[PDB]
Amino acid sequence: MEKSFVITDPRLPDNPIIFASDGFLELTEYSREEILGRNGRFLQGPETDQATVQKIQDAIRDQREITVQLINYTKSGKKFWNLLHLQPMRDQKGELQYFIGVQLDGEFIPNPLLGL
Ligand SMILES: Cc1cc2nc3c(=O)[nH]c(=O)nc-3n(C[C@H](O)[C@H](O)[C@H](O)COP(=O)(O)O)c2cc1C
Ligand SMILES: [Cl-]
Ligand SMILES: [Co+2]
Ligand SMILES: [Mg+2]
Repeated sequence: MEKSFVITDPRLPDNPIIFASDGFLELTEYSREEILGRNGRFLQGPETDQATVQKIQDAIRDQREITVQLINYTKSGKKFWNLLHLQPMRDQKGELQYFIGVQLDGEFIPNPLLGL
């Protein structure tokens, strides 16, 4: 598929998605009109490890890059493992301007090892 990614605007409330790539539409099954303006957490669901979600929340707070592997769900409810790479984007003034999150679909690290 084409690269899956979204770009959020942390200068707006709760880091809304302001751009979603064609690859993200394909991976997630959502239309661009269903995605724009919401927070990336909408892909989570019952099996998502809340401890991983907290690591993401702390990375966003600290404006630090992180990679995690977590369960996400397509529009039709299909589970997928998401190796999610989040990167803060700063402008030439040193100010946070975006986050970008790149999704790679696959159980890259086996779940028995992820669990620790
Ligand atoms: C650019 C960007 C992309 C994100 N993409 C995803 C994603 O693909 N899947 C997901 O589960 N969370 C994704 N998130 C994480 C959530 O948006 C959120 O930061 C996380 O769930 C932690 O915050 P919370 O505890 O308030 O939900 C993304 C966040 C950012 C900033
Ligand atoms: Cl966020
Ligand atoms: Co591809
Ligand atoms: Mg939550």
